[PDB]
Amino acid sequence: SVLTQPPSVSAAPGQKVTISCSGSSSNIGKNYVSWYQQLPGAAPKLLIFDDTQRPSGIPDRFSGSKSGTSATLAITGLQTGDEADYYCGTWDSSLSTGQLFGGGTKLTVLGQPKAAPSVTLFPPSSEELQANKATLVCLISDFYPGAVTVAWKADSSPVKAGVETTTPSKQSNNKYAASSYLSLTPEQWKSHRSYSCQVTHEGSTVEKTMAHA
Amino acid sequence: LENVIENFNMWKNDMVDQMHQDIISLWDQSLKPCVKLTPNTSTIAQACPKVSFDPIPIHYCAPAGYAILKCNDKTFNGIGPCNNVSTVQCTHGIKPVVSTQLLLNGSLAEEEVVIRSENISNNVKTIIVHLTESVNITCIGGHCNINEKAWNETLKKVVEKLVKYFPNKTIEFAPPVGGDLEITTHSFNCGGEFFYCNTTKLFNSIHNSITLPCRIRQIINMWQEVGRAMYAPPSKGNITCISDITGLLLTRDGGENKTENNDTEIFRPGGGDMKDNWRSELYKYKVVEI
Amino acid sequence: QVQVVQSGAEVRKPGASVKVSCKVSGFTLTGLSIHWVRQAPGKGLEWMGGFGPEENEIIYAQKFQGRVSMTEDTSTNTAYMELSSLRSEDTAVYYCATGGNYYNLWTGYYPLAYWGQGTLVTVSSASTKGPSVFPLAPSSKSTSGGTAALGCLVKDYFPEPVTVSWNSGALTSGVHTFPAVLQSSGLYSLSSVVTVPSSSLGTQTYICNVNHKPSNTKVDKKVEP
Amino acid sequence: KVVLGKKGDTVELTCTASQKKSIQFHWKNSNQIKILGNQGSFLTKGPSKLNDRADSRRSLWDQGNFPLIIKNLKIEDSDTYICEVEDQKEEVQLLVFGLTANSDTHLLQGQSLTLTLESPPGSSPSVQCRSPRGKNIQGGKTLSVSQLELQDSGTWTCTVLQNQKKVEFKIDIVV
Ligand SMILES: *[C@@H]1O[C@H](CO)[C@@H](O)[C@H](O)[C@H]1NC(C)=O
Ligand SMILES: *[C@@H]1O[C@H](CO)[C@@H](O)[C@H](O)[C@H]1NC(C)=O
Ligand SMILES: *[C@@H]1O[C@H](CO)[C@@H](O)[C@H](O)[C@H]1NC(C)=O
Ligand SMILES: *[C@H]1O[C@H](CO)[C@@H](O)[C@H](O)[C@H]1NC(C)=O
Repeated sequence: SVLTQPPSVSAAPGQKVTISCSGSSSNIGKNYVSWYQQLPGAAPKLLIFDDTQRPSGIPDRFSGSKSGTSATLAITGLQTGDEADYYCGTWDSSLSTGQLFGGGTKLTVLGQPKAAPSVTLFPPSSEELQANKATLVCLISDFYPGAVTVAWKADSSPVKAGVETTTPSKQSNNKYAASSYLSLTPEQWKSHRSYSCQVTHEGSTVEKTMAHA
Repeated sequence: LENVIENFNMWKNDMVDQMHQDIISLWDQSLKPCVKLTPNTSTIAQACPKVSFDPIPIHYCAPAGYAILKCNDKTFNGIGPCNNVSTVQCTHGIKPVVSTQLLLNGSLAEEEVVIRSENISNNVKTIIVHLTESVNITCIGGHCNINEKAWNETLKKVVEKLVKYFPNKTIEFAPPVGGDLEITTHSFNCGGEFFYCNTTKLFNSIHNSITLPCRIRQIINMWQEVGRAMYAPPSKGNITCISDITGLLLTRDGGENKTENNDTEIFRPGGGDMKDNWRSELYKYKVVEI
Repeated sequence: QVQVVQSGAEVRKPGASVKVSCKVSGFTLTGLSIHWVRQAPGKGLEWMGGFGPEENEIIYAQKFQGRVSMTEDTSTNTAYMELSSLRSEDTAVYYCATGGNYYNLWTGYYPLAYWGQGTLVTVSSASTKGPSVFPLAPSSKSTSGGTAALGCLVKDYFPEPVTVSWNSGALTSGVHTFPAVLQSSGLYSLSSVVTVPSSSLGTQTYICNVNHKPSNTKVDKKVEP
Repeated sequence: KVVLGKKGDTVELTCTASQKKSIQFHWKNSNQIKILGNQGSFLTKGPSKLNDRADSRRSLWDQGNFPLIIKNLKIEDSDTYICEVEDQKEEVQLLVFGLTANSDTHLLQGQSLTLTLESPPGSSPSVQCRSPRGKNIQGGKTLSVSQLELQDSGTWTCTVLQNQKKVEFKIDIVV
């Protein structure tokens, strides 16, 4: 009852790239596949419909194919402009279920040389302890490609509780920065030797440790 | 009204095409969909008349100088040389119901139960099954009631009849394998509401060797032309239909071999060619001059 | 021209219905025309319902079956959708979808050709609450290159649009304010962070301003190393 | 009368009536087993193995065109099929062939490529493939390049020939 496509894709500004979505004879083999392009924070647009048919105003760089129980989206001459997220749609016959969407993929084109994250971590405010809440603020800044992942650790012992994170962001200099927050009552803040925020960027990790003591 | 011998072919009766047309017009005037979508797409949105059709009967009478003939023999298969013939000024009152897998508020064959096809042996063709003893269908939306009791006796007449066309054979009532919802289920018109029954449930019987779950739907395909017609929604909470059944439309698989070594024939309901409903009432009637 | 317009963005208490309009210009909506799709923040497309190969239904996916009603009036040429009995997960962006300039006798087959701007619904426990502001003191951690970071932590507030300025707009360089993060409290939280030269810090003082329309409160707070 | 359809693809068989008029028509496979037929306006699926992914185009019927479409094609689906209209028998032979690579992806040098052709029960299969390069190697039943190259990446095309018709499978390559 569900379609799968990859969660991520990337390419150079000259280069060709493809995104492939696969399902079941119950959805796709039977029915048409149409594709949707979604730009930064904009409503999704129909990039492709009826397997291979491109609507007006799409350029010829875009193409589609369908075979077996999977369908493929194709891109050429990829542009800085083409960055966006693409979703594959198929109407489905089985059970009730109706129209179905794959999760979709986020496609990114690299406009930059790889950039390391710069990390500075901040301590709970005096005023804030005073108000009986303590928030550690982690700033992850000046890095590219945008995707980044973070985690928080006390005495290098994982805490998965009490963590919220902002997804990567554009920044005034066209590099991505993002923020991670950890909160606990000063009851906790006071007791451990130290707290640490760490950033994994592209297979590699740069880390900062802050201690109450 | 003397004895003479002529051939009547219900399958090629020129009037049914007319009568089928007359029904299409009666419909344009009476139940006008708010929306017709047709193949660009030609479409018009209008405010609907909301006037129900409550089956007014129609007479196609012979025009000027043309006679309507009736066939005398008590039981007549669809294509046959008819031994005895009368002549009539008008076709009789006809109640036109647009129906599938069931024929409604109709005419009953008097002595024997008769099956008519352009070819019966034809592996392909719709089968009329004109019936001797009738049954009652009452529905409320909700559920539909067909007597449990009526079916076991009727099993008998059929078990008695079919074998005689197809001897040394085993018979299946099975639901329709594929196709549209109107064909799949029993399409019919009561009070400006269009009804489907998953009657897939009703024929579940096999041979010799009960409540229907109806749906009320406001968007419907047209029998009239190819496409969808949309009709506006319902003002009253509860609706009453009493109908009486005089007949069936049927098809069976064949399959022509493949060491299935099947004893069997599977007959499934059928319908959707409107002209066949028109045909079961009109088969006796013929139009000629001199 | 062809257009789709969705009604203004709206806020709801769990358990209350929400109803969202669509107006379409450039064609007459067939009545089989419209599908409602909504996107969670941070998440992919989820299809709520629309018309199907079963005729009586304009059909809704299972999660939404108890609660949701979809409509098109062929005459006013607009479509309305209600989702009732609201959940925490339901905040998402609801999109109105339409097919057209296509032959849809098939009706089963049209593409989702025109898309609306999107309309937003967020469902929450909270009622309007002002922001509370604490300062991030430039840290030991903050200066390399003679430059360091300091900022404001904007904490625990509702009705989401909150805004940031430093020196009431006098200082606009090397200033970045983060996307907001929504707390388990049911309250959104925001931090605005700017990095500055060390030489600047003894001599220069900084004020960040937080403005919040819903809250209808404004705070300016100075962050002292 | 023969046409060929690629595996997994969608293929259409054509039926023609005498005047551009709707006619009740119906469809059959090599055994006289029913796929799709119509009643006036409405459509129905026969109890054949095929019934779903058996569908025809509605718009056409007023002209008198009553096609049969088999989609998500399978090898076993190759059959001789017969459409009946206004007492006429029209027939078409349909064969399904499929090409496949030895494994899913990312093949690198000295490593070898095998293409195999699955042909439906009882049929002749010969293969021509032009390399992205264009060196043409005529495998016939399977095609193998014993050791792989740089030249070889990119998309190249094979041709299968039956009943004097050719069908194209092209295989994309990563080396
Ligand atoms: C049905 O078609 C004709 C109609 O009379 C009949 O002669 C024939 O026996 C049947 N078809 C066959 C030979 O299977
Ligand atoms: C059959 O008789 C009932 C009596 O109330 C009537 O309402 C109904 O219209 C009839 N069925 C049809 C639709 O011919
Ligand atoms: C309803 O009818 C369809 C027709 O084939 C059948 O597959 C299904 O089992 C039926 N289900 C119910 C509700 O009995
Ligand atoms: C349907 O009408 C019945 C009487 O026949 C009435 O008792 C009931 O209120 C009805 N539905 C409603 C709630 O209007």
